[PDB]
Amino acid sequence: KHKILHRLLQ
Amino acid sequence: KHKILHRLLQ
Amino acid sequence: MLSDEQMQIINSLVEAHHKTYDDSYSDFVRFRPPVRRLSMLPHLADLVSYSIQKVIGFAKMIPGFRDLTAEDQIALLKSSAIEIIMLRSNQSFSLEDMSWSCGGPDFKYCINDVTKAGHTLELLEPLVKFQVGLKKLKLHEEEHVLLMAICLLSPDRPGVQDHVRIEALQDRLCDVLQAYIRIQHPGGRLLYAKMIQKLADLRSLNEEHSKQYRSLSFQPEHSMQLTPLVLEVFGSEV
Amino acid sequence: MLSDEQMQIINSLVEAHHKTYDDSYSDFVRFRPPVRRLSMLPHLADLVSYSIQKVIGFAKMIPGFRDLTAEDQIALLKSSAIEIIMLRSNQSFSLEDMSWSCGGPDFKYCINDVTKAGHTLELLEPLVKFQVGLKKLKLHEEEHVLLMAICLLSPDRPGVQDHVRIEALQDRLCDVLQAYIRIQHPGGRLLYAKMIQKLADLRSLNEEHSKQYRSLSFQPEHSMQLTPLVLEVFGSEV
Ligand SMILES: C=C1/C(=C\C=C(/C)c2cccc(CCC#CCC(O)(C(F)(F)F)C(F)(F)F)c2)C[C@@H](O)C[C@@H]1O
Ligand SMILES: C=C1/C(=C\C=C(/C)c2cccc(CCC#CCC(O)(C(F)(F)F)C(F)(F)F)c2)C[C@@H](O)C[C@@H]1O
Repeated sequence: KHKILHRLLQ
Repeated sequence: KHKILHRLLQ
Repeated sequence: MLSDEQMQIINSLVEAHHKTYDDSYSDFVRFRPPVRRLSMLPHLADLVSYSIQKVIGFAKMIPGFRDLTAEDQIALLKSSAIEIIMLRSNQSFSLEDMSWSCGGPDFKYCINDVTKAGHTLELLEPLVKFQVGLKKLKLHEEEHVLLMAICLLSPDRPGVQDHVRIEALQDRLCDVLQAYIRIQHPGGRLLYAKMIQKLADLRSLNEEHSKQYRSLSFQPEHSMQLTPLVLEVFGSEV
Repeated sequence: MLSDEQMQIINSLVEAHHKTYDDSYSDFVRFRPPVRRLSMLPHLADLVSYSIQKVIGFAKMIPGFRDLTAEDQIALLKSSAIEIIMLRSNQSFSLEDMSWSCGGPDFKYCINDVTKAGHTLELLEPLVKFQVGLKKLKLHEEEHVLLMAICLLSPDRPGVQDHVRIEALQDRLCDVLQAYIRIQHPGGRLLYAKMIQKLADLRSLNEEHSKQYRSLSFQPEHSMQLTPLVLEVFGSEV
């Protein structure tokens, strides 16, 4: 659900 | 699911 | 001779297009600016997103589109929006430049500008050849808008419920276009068939574009640059 | 005397802030431009969205934040991002102007500019008074970054799992801040308590801001102007 946040968290 | 599209369709 | 109900349909399709297409392109100064890593995705995502609102505006003024169930309206728009976009961009396409020219060198989009937004020549090779062949047809304003309205009113889209009803709508527009050409477009004897062919190429362009959108939207570093309406309309939710 | 492990924590919090905060504000030319109906929501939504990426970048360099389960990292960030934003904006806040000045009159944001983005004086009245009182504290660079890191490492947020672990992290930062002030900040005898109070006001500012974001995000005409990361981070998904 946090598709962008996971990406951003490397 | 088309929250914006419904708005835009008046 | 066109009927009175036929030229009404032409009168309101032309007016609908004029209210939703601004030849000054002055709103374009409000998009995230163009950068020429994919440097044009913010500006182009904004340009498409804005265009989608114009197509929704145009659609709501097609005779009897508003009368459809709100699920059909959404179904028609999710599948056809990108084709109407490609169709309507013909108005800024320039054979002299081989680019869409929207007033100023900063809103002049070469093929390269579009590759710097995620897309490949596999979509940009057929798309430009579609643009020039449509440009060569030299359509009257009434034909352009009729074709966009026929495109939007296609029954054979995924998710449409009233197949009967909107096929009848699209039938009524095709007959207007056939009559308009024969009566008002001198030398138009083959024009209707060429236009119909353009609809077919649109399905091929749509398919390639949807492929390439998928791969963008599966990479969060790129999909975070899209807008909320792009993601809702080009998205795959049912 | 600070320990050697204490000044390491200060050294890497300062470096983390320097890598994620660009005093030239030159990236700001890439946001949808400011318009001064809510005319500033595109530019401000873009500004917050960009700031959120800087805070994610900063957080990933706090000692041991990366060591947390990826669910805790997200939980910490979804609840604290807006407070870190309010904290870090102090660096561009100007007591002379009563505005955030980011290089150029076009990136100078009065209170009015923020109301033209959806927000009311119910959030902007306490937010500005928080800004000036924090500005008056005249924090060292080391204290500013310590406070942002203590804010982010709060155990008492909704959705955090390892309450034990990150309370210990935040404990280790508070002790650094207490020691730094006493040893390096002359006349700092009450500074630690004032800083702690600033954290409390942040929870009150967060609560008001989340209220006002809800009402924006419940109106599609406005929420379509937000960005995908804003909607994912300030959004209420668990
Ligand atoms: C659109 C118009 C105009 C020009 C059209 C252009 C330049 C154009 C060029 C190549 C391809 C397309 C199709 C839409 C796409 C996409 C992007 C994307 O796939 C992604 F960004 F992800 F790359 C997405 F945005 F759709 F998501 C449009 C100008 C004016 O004639 C108004 C008209 O309406
Ligand atoms: C943020 C920073 C800076 C300034 C902060 C400003 C001007 C500011 C002013 C008032 C309030 C806030 C808090 C975030 C909000 C919101 C908007 C919104 O609620 C909505 F848009 F919906 F209205 C959303 F965007 F959050 F959604 C920031 C500049 C520089 O110091 C970098 C720093 O990082």
